[PDB]
Amino acid sequence: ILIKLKVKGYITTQMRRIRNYYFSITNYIPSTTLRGAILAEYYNQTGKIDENFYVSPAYPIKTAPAHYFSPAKERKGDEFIEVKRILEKKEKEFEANKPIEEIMKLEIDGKHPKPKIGSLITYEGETDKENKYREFSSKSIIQMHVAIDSYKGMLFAYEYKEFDEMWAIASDSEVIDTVKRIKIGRGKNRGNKVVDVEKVREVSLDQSKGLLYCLSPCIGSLFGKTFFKAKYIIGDKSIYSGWFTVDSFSGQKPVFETLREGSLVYVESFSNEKSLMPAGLNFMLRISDLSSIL
Amino acid sequence: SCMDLDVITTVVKIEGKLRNETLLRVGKGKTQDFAEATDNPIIKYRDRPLIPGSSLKGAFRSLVESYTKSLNDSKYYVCDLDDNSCVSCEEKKEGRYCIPCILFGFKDLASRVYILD
Amino acid sequence: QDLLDIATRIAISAIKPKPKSNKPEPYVDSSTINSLLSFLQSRRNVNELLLYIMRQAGRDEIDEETGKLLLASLKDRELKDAVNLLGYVKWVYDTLTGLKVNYNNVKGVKTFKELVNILSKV
Amino acid sequence: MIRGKLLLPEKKVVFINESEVQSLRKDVVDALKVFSSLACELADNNETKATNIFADLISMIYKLPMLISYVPSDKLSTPHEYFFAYIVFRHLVEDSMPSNDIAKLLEILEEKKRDEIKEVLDYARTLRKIYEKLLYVPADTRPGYNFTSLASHLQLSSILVWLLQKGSVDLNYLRISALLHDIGKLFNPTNHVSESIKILDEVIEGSECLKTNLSRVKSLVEQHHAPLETILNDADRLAASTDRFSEIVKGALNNTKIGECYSLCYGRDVRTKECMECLEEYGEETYSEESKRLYDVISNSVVSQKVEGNAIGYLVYIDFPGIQRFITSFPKLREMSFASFLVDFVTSIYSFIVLDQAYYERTGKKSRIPAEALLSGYGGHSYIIVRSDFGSKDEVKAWLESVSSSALSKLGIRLDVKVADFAYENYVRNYKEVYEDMMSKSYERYLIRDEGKVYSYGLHRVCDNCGIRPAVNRSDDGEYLCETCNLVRDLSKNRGFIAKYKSKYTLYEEQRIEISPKEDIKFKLDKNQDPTSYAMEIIAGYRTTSDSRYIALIKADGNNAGKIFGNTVTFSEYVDKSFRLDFGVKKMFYDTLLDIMRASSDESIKKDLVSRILLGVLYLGGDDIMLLSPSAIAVPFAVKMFKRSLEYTGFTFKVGIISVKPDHPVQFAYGAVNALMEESKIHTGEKSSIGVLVFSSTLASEGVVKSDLKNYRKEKESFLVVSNDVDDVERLLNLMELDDFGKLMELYWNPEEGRKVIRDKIRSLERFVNYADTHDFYNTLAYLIRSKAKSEENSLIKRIIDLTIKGRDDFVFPLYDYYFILKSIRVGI
Repeated sequence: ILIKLKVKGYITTQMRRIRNYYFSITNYIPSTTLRGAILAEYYNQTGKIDENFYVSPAYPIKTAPAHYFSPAKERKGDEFIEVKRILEKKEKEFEANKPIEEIMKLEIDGKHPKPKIGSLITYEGETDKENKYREFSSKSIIQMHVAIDSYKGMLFAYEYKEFDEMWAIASDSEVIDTVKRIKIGRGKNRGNKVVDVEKVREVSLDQSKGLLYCLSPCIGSLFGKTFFKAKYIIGDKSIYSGWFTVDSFSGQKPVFETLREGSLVYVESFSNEKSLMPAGLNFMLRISDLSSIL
Repeated sequence: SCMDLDVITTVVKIEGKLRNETLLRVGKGKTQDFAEATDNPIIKYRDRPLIPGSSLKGAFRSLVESYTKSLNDSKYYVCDLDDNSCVSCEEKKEGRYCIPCILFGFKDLASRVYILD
Repeated sequence: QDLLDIATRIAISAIKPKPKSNKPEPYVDSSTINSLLSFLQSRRNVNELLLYIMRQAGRDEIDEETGKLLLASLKDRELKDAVNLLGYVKWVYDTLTGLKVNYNNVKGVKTFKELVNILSKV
Repeated sequence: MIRGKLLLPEKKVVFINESEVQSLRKDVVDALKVFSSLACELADNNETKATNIFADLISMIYKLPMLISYVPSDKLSTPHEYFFAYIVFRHLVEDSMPSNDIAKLLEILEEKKRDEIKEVLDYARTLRKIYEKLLYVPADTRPGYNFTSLASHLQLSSILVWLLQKGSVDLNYLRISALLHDIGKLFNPTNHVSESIKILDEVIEGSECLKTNLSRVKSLVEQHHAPLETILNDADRLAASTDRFSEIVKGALNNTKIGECYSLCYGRDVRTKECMECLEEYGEETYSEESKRLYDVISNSVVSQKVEGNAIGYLVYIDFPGIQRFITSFPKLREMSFASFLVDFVTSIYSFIVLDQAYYERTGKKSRIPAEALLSGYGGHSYIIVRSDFGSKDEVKAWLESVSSSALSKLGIRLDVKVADFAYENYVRNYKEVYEDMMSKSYERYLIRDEGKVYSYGLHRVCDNCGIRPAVNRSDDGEYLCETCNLVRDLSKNRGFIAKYKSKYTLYEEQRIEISPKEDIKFKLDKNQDPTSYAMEIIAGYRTTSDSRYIALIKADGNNAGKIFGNTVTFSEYVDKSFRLDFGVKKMFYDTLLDIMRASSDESIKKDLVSRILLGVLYLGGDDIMLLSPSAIAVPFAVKMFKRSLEYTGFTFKVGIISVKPDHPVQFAYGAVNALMEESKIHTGEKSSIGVLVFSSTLASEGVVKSDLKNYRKEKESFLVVSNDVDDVERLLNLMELDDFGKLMELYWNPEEGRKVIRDKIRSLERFVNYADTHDFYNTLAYLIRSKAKSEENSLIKRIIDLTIKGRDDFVFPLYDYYFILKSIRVGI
């Protein structure tokens, strides 16, 4: 199921507390934060919360994290290209005994590109088989505040981010039906401008064996709980600081490093354990190209 | 020290009526500036002839300067209006003072006697 | 912008040299436009300002063509836009006088941006 | 007797004064004697140890910047000093330095601190003179072959000597012989052999201990003449032929335009006398013209020869795949400075030590990696060569990666090793192909596997995660210390910025002048206060705690360097260009310091300012420049430094300058200033660019900079040029009477009058910018023209407006730029 967020306002994101300041880190909005906001709205409306809810991280509309096979033609530019139906043209021979070092040959032409896995990329145009793309840059501001009882005693600062329409995939539930606007950010009761959630057409994506684009920061296994095994993993390491309930005591702030978002992993088998989509991770999917947003 | 405007000890207000003896002609700063009258008209506040406060202040200052120079005293002097090196009073070791500067002020010191319209 | 264009057209009309003059003086004097602005400020009435500029034109103290253009422009304007237009006219006239720009240079410039292009080049 | 050097990319030929080089020959011989005596002193009546030490010192002669810092320091503070100490004392010890620990390695390097460093630094001035001379003299006086200087050719000669050497043939003797041969070629191309013989004789007459060894070297060089059949001369000749690489190109022969000396000076045979006689025959102007023509043809000429045999050597690229997270891990200035130093050290010196140990044990303690094998290794990127005796290049890469991972498994620092074939037996590949191979063998970085762990997000709070391990360690200030940050703080407690403060820098010139920050900084602090805590304030310029003053960040980078190095004819040309860039950058910084020193004001003020500037240096050299000078002197410093950038290095520089409050976080300021520097790039690229942006009451970040530039700055009607030519800023400073350092320092040391003077100078421009903020572009321009119109003659306002308006093509006018340039100095006091 697809959702739409007509944000068009200044909101915050992952903060890096420094002394007493706060700084923007992720140019996008992480699934955990969204899920927390959407569940807080449910709690406000009713209070009965459910942990079976999963929502993909939202990204600016018509944008997507970058993967390895979507590099930038310039070593310092922001213009990205890739082949139509690349993953079908890629993969495939993964069934065959084809050397991976030969598989990841990006020298389609002279002056071969350099990729930046996990960056916000905006679709641009057709341009025959090689689709035009552009890196996404957002607007940020600084909001500093004073502390009084008439007379200053301390100081604080914040960094807000400007976003256009936002899109994300969630779980089919009445929660989104009964929730319309969600306070999002570090300061939920101070600093929000405008927020809303729009339901749109249902989305049916298939998760099965084969090369899959890990939208969320996937993790192969945790605490020995094996989720899936991958032939070859292409991406980057990430650090996860989120929330998950294990029913009984405790169940907050579990820190476990993971794969960076947009990493390419060739998984050939899964497991039937407690899926980590509600924990905001493991939102892989099979796509023909980045045009899967359509 | 003649810059005692910070501490106000006494204030006196002089209220009276000025009656011209001869044909008083207003300053008419409206030089070749007709508003609702023939030729060059005298200035007026809402069709009411008004003696400019600046004109009275200038005449009074000229009279005071003439008096001070007639005093012919070392302790009291008058400095030129265009001069920027003048000072109101000098506390050098008994000092010099400027009577017009004391009364109507200078660049270095504001006035002490306000004149209304 | 558009008011700027109107004002610069007025200014280039007013920069026409006054004939049979000992000195190469503009037809319209700075004191005249200053009086226009001051009269508009004191007398908050567009019709009275129109009468003032008409009288000044009849007094041979401002250009007949410039007076015609001013009357046409301010024929049906409010006060808030009128004062802004007069201020812009004052600005552009002062710029022309200070820069020593002759009429033959500006000639018939219609857009303020072209005028500032000329000033930047010159 | 005429020799001229071809410069690039300006394509200018400069001839070398023969008197100057003939005068410096005496200093060269004196330095050689000094180094021989020092090697004898260190060897303690030993021959092998003395041989190794003398070889290392002679290599240091040809590589001064990589072994001697821009400003010599009696305290080990730069990676170059550590590298020099290591290459010196590695032969002194009979036991290998343990590379498994980095803290112990640094402790050992600090312990190996003797007066040898001071003795070398005493003659470092003459060493710098000789290095400059070698950098400014072409390797081959033949026109068209003069585009490569002597330093690059000499380094390639030493590299080829170490590589092509094989069998029981002595290598240290061969190295010294080749280096002396090249020095003789410098001093006398016609009789380089005889000049080398004279040099050897003078050195032997100098050194008392090394008598039999050097006599044997001289006899081997002499008796084994070039026409005579001998292994040493064969190896040396083949190495030189591979180094030149240009004689295998028939373009110069087919290009017979002049047709007078191509038959005699050029051909199979070489005679320097014929070339010199021809040079007068046609004259240098014509010589320079024909050299330019030949170089253009060669650059337009493409050849492809591949030796079917193996590759005798490999080039190893060491870089950091991801520095943003590591840099952002440090919020304080001292921690960030130590982190930058540690990153550079790990990239260059640690890798060199690991490879040196591997090679030394590979042979069985027989040979050792020459000190000159380290080409790059400042700023993070490092090019290191290896001999094709370790075996598989991928095997070497895996070994280095495993060693690095074992050493830095806790610092979060992982090095990406890139190895490509360096040269063949009868062919050395150009830099473009090598870089192509490097970039091709880059997918291997992107392959990773799954690992489960816990690392505290930044260094804050006590998370829960997996509870088997203990929580985040408590801190002396409370709870703000992660284990990795705790270890880095422990490492930096002894060495780092505090070491720089407790040092004594000396400027060796016509009058040696020393700088002691412990005695030069005027920051009155109680003995119970910690200078490292107030390091940012000290660099800012707080003369007392009750002081308000901004601090500026200066970051510089070359323009279009990657493609420039891609379009390089030969590897020697690339090495020469890199050496020229680095040495010119250091020369510019040193000359700016000298200009500050000569200010005709009180010596205390200039000493304090120089001390603060030196302390506010993160890393300088090559394409990476970082500076934290005080705001009151920053912009004029940058202008004076980069006015002659093309003259010194020949590379245009994009420079971004910001000015944040001392309490501002350092990593985010670094990111923002990097973004500003990248944005302030001249599209033409023929001129340097300086961007100034003051953060008065707003924090700085890369995103904020991007948003502000996208909002206010534009390409049609803008007041924020950002990409500002240096000469424009120079003219602005001259108009404001701020170019002179004496006036700047007079304003700086006395804020009582300084604030008033700068406010008087800046009030009119501030009013103009205010009205700019009031209305739109057209209205602002109208008001600017009005202000210009109503300005009396010989006033400053008319001059400022004319400078702003005139010379601007589009409706783009530097007004915010000039305002911020003035505001930097305004807030500096």
